[PDB]
Amino acid sequence: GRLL
Amino acid sequence: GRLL
Amino acid sequence: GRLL
Amino acid sequence: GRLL
Amino acid sequence: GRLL
Amino acid sequence: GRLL
Amino acid sequence: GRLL
Amino acid sequence: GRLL
Amino acid sequence: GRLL
Amino acid sequence: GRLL
Amino acid sequence: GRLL
Amino acid sequence: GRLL
Amino acid sequence: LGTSARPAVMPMDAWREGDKFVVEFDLPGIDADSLDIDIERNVVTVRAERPAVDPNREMLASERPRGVFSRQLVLGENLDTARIAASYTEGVLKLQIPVAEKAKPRKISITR
Amino acid sequence: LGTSARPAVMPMDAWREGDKFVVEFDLPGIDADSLDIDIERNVVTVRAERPAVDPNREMLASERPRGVFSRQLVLGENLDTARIAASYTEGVLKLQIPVAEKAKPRKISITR
Amino acid sequence: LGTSARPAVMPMDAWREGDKFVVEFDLPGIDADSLDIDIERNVVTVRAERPAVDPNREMLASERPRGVFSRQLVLGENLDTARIAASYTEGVLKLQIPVAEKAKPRKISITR
Amino acid sequence: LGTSARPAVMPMDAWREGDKFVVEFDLPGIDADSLDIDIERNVVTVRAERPAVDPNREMLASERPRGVFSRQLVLGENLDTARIAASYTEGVLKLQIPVAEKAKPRKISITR
Amino acid sequence: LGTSARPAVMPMDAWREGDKFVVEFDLPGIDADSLDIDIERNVVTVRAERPAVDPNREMLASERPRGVFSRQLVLGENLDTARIAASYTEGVLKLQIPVAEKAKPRKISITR
Amino acid sequence: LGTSARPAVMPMDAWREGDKFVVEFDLPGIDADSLDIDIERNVVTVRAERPAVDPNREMLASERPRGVFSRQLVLGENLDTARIAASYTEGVLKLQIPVAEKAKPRKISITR
Amino acid sequence: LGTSARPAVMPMDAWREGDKFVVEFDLPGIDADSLDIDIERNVVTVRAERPAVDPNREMLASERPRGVFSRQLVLGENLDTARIAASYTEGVLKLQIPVAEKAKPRKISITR
Amino acid sequence: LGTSARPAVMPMDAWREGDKFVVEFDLPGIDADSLDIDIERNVVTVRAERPAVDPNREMLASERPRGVFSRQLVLGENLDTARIAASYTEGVLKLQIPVAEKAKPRKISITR
Amino acid sequence: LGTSARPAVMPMDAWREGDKFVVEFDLPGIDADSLDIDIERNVVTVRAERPAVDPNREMLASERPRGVFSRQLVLGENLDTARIAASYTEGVLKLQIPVAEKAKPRKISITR
Amino acid sequence: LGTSARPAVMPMDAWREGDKFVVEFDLPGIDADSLDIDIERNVVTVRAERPAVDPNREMLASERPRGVFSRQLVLGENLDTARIAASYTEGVLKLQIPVAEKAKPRKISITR
Amino acid sequence: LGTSARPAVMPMDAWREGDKFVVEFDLPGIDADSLDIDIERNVVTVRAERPAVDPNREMLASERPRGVFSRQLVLGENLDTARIAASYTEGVLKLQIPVAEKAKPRKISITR
Amino acid sequence: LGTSARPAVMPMDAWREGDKFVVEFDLPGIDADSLDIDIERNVVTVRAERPAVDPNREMLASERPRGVFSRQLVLGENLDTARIAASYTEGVLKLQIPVAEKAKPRKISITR
Ligand code: PRO
Ligand code: PRO
Ligand code: PRO
Ligand code: PRO
Ligand code: PRO
Ligand code: PRO
Ligand code: PRO
Ligand code: PRO
Ligand code: PRO
Ligand code: PRO
Ligand code: PRO
Ligand code: PRO
Ligand SMILES: [Cl-]
Ligand SMILES: [Cl-]
Ligand SMILES: [Cl-]
Ligand SMILES: [Cl-]
Ligand SMILES: [Cl-]
Ligand SMILES: [Cl-]
Ligand SMILES: [Cl-]
Ligand SMILES: [Cl-]
Ligand SMILES: [Cl-]
Ligand SMILES: [Cl-]
Ligand SMILES: [Cl-]
Ligand SMILES: [Cl-]
Ligand SMILES: [Cl-]
Ligand SMILES: [Cl-]
Ligand SMILES: [Cl-]
Ligand SMILES: [Cl-]
Ligand SMILES: [Cl-]
Ligand SMILES: [Cl-]
Ligand SMILES: [Cl-]
Ligand SMILES: [Cl-]
Ligand SMILES: [Cl-]
Ligand SMILES: [Cl-]
Ligand SMILES: [Cl-]
Ligand SMILES: [Cl-]
Ligand code: NA
Ligand code: NA
Ligand code: NA
Ligand code: NA
Ligand code: NA
Ligand code: NA
Ligand code: NA
Ligand code: NA
Ligand code: NA
Ligand code: NA
Ligand code: NA
Ligand code: NA
Repeated sequence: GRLL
Repeated sequence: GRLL
Repeated sequence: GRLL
Repeated sequence: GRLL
Repeated sequence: GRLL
Repeated sequence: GRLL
Repeated sequence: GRLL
Repeated sequence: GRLL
Repeated sequence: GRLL
Repeated sequence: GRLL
Repeated sequence: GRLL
Repeated sequence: GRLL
Repeated sequence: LGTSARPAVMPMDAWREGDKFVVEFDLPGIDADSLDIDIERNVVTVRAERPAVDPNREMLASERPRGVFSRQLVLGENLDTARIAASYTEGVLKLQIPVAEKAKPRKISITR
Repeated sequence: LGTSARPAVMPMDAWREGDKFVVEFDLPGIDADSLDIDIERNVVTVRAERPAVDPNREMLASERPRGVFSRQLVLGENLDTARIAASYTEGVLKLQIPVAEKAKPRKISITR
Repeated sequence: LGTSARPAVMPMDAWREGDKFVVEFDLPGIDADSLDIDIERNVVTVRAERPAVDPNREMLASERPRGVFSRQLVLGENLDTARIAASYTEGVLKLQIPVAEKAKPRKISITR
Repeated sequence: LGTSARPAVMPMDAWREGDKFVVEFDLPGIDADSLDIDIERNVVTVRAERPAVDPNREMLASERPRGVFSRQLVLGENLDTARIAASYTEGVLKLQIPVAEKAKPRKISITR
Repeated sequence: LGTSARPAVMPMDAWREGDKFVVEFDLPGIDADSLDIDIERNVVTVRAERPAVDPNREMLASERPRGVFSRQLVLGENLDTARIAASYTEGVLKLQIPVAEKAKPRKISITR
Repeated sequence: LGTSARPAVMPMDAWREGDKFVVEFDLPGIDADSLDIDIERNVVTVRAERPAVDPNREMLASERPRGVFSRQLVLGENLDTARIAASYTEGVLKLQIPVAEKAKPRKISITR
Repeated sequence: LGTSARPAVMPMDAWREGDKFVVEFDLPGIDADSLDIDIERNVVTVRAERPAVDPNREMLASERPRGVFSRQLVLGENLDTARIAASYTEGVLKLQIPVAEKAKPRKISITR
Repeated sequence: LGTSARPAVMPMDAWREGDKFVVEFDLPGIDADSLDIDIERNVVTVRAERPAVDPNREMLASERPRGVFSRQLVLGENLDTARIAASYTEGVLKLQIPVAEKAKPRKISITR
Repeated sequence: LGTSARPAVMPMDAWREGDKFVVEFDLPGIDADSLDIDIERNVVTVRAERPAVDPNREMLASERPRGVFSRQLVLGENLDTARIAASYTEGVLKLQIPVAEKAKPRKISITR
Repeated sequence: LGTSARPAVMPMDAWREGDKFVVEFDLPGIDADSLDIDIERNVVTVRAERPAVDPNREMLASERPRGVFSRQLVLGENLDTARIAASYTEGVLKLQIPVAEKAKPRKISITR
Repeated sequence: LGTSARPAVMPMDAWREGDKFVVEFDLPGIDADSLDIDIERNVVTVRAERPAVDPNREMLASERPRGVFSRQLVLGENLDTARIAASYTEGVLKLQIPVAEKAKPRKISITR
Repeated sequence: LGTSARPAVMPMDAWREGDKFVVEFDLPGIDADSLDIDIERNVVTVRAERPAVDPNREMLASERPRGVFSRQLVLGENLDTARIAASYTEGVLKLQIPVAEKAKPRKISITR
């Protein structure tokens, strides 16, 4: 779960 | 309908 | 004379 | 104990 | 009517 | 037309 | 003595 | 050249 | 070398 | 009575 | 260990 | 010349 | 512009003058038709409207607050709100509420 | 997080709809078990709690307000608080309080 | 300096202790002669004055707030304000108001 | 309180009404004795004073601005300041200055 | 009111739950007709509109944000955006995006 | 949007170039039809309007200032305002006012 | 002055015009030699420089921003960045990027 | 809450009373067990702690500052810190430090 | 440092002393060579420069404002600017301008 | 303390050094065990943790930021993220990413 | 106005000039009678007073700071405070304190 | 950039560890040549310089503070400053000063  |  |  |  |  |  |  |  |  |  |  |  | 839901507020002076409580509001340039004073058990509500400028009028300056003005005062039990007197002169709304002291009032003492 | 002593506040819309006064609160993601509506002589207090995140859960974002929510409304004398109706749907708490006008009400006149 | 019209405020803790509601104010260095507790139907008003420094006294530091202190509490209907107890010790004004629950109180249910 | 050296300012509306330039100030509760209108070659200065409250009067609220009010307007060459008309009603000071257009005025053209 | 060009933003919680990435938005009182979820190669955009109040309705309070809501999330390469699942309940929009780990991923070592 | 009564302002550079005084304004995307340069005895007023976006056009970004732009310059007595030259290129309004020195000017000496 | 590492930003309008996405920047008084448009897979970067004033020039006013201007836009996958068209007129940089919709696009449905 | 590393500060009055220097701190509701006065060559440090509320106690108001209080005074060479006298009454900590003037002190003259 | 285009300002006192108008500026540590007083039809401009510190000098403190100081006063028509007297002592620039009242001046009356 | 959901940020310098892009972070007093560098298609994420102080340790000063540090860089298409080199020395994390220019790159021309 | 307990501060430059430490204060328009320089073991205190304006004088501008000015400097052990020299000219108070280096001073080495 | 006269400050942790007082500074990327530790009777001064970037180097990001860093600590009489130990590792400057308690120290008692 990667997010900027 | 009165309110403070 | 009282008041909030 | 109620208070505004 | 001019004014600064 | 999409843009961030 | 007037001044703005 | 003067100006306020 | 590009970067946002 | 002096103090900083 | 004292310090201001 | 030292000073705090 | 001030609205019902976000009214503009107007400044108030309040003081006791012997047996009367007096309130004054700066409300310049108000049409009496707008002024409404609502009194509740112990709450005074002052509402006024000063109309917006004609949308077709180009103002060079337009600093004066317009729209809905409103202020609510919560008054003490000793104020005979029913006998309120209100006047509007020189752009000032003045309210006079008689003070009606209760018999043999409580005085709270503080222990040490 | 909001606490009893420093509650988080939730936004409110309020309006009169004919013979009823309506209040709506944005209270998304609230467990009904938490919702409490206390009515006082003329005061409505709304309190809700939305639990804090599991301390062992690593959030990547945690912007939503949590903890204790509370708002108090001071209602006018004309509101029949005893007959309040409350519903919670789509994350909105809606209150409906009947308006009960008194007989032959006061209209304050302003002198010039 | 705080005045009647713009009083200084003093910090307050408030909590319910079983059948009593307790309020505490930090009011250090107050002369008991100044302390006044006014109770209204359901409103407690605390007022104190701490005198200004002698104008002829050159202070090297003068951070402590002076003049008129005032705080008003709006209490719920269940508080027997008439039986208030007040004490002042270690610069703390403590108020104890008995809680007097009404018979068979309302519990508002929320529909879904 | 506003002073000569740091006057309080009062809000202003300004607009052109055909052949007249109009300025209005909110100046409620002003004694005409205080109002002074000074006109300079092309500068209008409005000054008013609203007295401070009796130092011996304990106000419960004192929000209304007091002391010296002043505003200076720099008017264009086309304003016949000498023919200014001033009136004060409903707490509003209204100024009417005739506009006196010069003959065959300049129109600046912009090159590309 | 929030617009397309200056949207209102809504609060978000985000966390990884094993093999799924979860995002939740507080969006109370939204008509499903408005909700739009746009997914781009690796960008999720959430857009909702909550209509403005009838201009003819006099609100006594109008604190709830209205108009266009929008939030854009830039997702990592490991998120299978194509398999997004979205639900709206209790005024909360919940998104579930499966996490699709790549084979034998890079681990960057740091020299001293 | 900027209005007559609250105009948007545009940035200005000003400098003396030998016998000419030069002023430049950033006014990009202005229709020449809007540009107006008014010169008063010794006052230059620059006014421009850049129209608002079609209300029916959904902008994704709308950062550029729109509406009425205005700036007034108070020029010294030595500026021959009557001979002003104005040009608009690359979105820059440039004004050139000849400097017309008076004969045998005053030089104020300071005593010690 | 704006630098590479801390650029000055310039205002932008953006909108979709049928099958084209349009971006406009206020960039008055820019030398075309400075303008650089870099396009990345889906990122448009606009960079301009407006030179600093001759250090030996005494400005009477110097409000216009100078130095490096830069803005980066992150474009959606549907924008055919390769076919960008750019023009600079009246101090406005206008970009036109064709929109290239994908076949049979996803429409995310929301469960209740 | 104030900590050792980020203490809460308490207000102080300081003045010279003939041959004594006096300092007073507002420290209401402090347990004497906490009060610590450390004196250094010429530095007085006052430290107090007022305990945090029982975590299990639901406060309705909790405005009073709690935790570690600390203030350090740098005293002049003429203060006989060794003979400090300290008292705590009505929530006020009062310090009395004798002033011990040196023999035939320096008076700096200023040249013109 | 203050520049021509963004001068440092210096504080001013101004008052009328019978038939003279007096202005004083705090301008400590100024070289008379820098002081320039320019008088325009009715405008007084004061300009001074206090040089920057030698770039090669390591200051331990450098709080004093340096560079270009400037202040412009717009004087009323009654000031005989031509007869200005200026002196600089104890770091104060004092200006004395005679007041030259016009014959039979206008007094504007206000209608009710 | 910085958390995953609200990380502390650390300052960064970035520059191109011929055929390499270099990034440096101030990350003093970090245990290498914490440092994690995640590289995504074109995104570099730097994460570090500096542990909180022993809760039982009384700090006299505790200004240094602690907890989770994180920074994400969005890199251009020309950066060969796969060949990143990272080193940590003197409390500085330095990243070196080779720049891999594409063949015959686009140069956007601007029309007039 | 600045007081003993809340003095106005005056700007200071400080630098070492070979074997002397120099301090300069901007103190324009000060009567020498007010200037007081107190030197303590290693502390220099500068105090000045500039009188308030005659209460009966109507100022048109009153920007200059008045009342008590004070600044305290904590000097290093190497300063021979006893040999201080002070002068006041052009509204600047200049202090010259000889530097008296100790024999064979410590140089702290840093390990790696 | 930080200068001698306006240094950049660096964060500090301080604590007592049994018989030693410890101070740590975040000073990443500092050349040991710059570090200077000056100890005065009871004052520790830490000074470091981190050089500015080559003016000819175009930085894409330049967030890290540069120039002169300085912090002064005023230590208590019990610190044996002469025996200070200093080390610099992982970009952290650590100081260890032995604590040297005096014989039979004063304990100030507080009267009631
Ligand atoms: O305690 C009491 O009963 C008194 C009576 C007046 C108010 N206090
Ligand atoms: O003065 C009165 O008596 C009227 C009656 C209604 C309200 N005002
Ligand atoms: O609706 C009712 O009647 C119940 C009775 C207690 C409060 N609610
Ligand atoms: O340039 C000119 O002469 C014209 C005449 C009116 C104003 N402009
Ligand atoms: O440097 C390498 O090749 C290893 C492989 C996994 C990531 N790092
Ligand atoms: O005082 C004077 O008369 C000179 C003449 C030029 C300006 N000053
Ligand atoms: O769930 C689906 O498959 C549909 C297809 C278009 C987008 N949503
Ligand atoms: O200069 C001196 O010696 C005198 C003695 C007292 C202080 N000043
Ligand atoms: O109206 C008038 O004519 C008078 C004359 C002096 C000023 N006002
Ligand atoms: O328009 C073109 O085709 C040229 C080719 C390189 C970039 N611009
Ligand atoms: O450690 C030492 O002894 C040396 C002597 C001068 C200062 N440092
Ligand atoms: O008053 C005294 O003498 C005791 C001795 C130790 C400190 N206090
Ligand atoms: Cl508005
Ligand atoms: Cl009009
Ligand atoms: Cl929090
Ligand atoms: Cl987790
Ligand atoms: Cl005050
Ligand atoms: Cl005294
Ligand atoms: Cl005041
Ligand atoms: Cl009174
Ligand atoms: Cl709005
Ligand atoms: Cl309605
Ligand atoms: Cl707007
Ligand atoms: Cl559209
Ligand atoms: Cl700058
Ligand atoms: Cl020049
Ligand atoms: Cl806290
Ligand atoms: Cl409890
Ligand atoms: Cl500067
Ligand atoms: Cl030097
Ligand atoms: Cl924290
Ligand atoms: Cl410890
Ligand atoms: Cl003051
Ligand atoms: Cl006078
Ligand atoms: Cl800088
Ligand atoms: Cl470079
Ligand atoms: Na308007
Ligand atoms: Na959390
Ligand atoms: Na005082
Ligand atoms: Na008053
Ligand atoms: Na509305
Ligand atoms: Na718009
Ligand atoms: Na410049
Ligand atoms: Na608490
Ligand atoms: Na300097
Ligand atoms: Na801590
Ligand atoms: Na005054
Ligand atoms: Na730089």
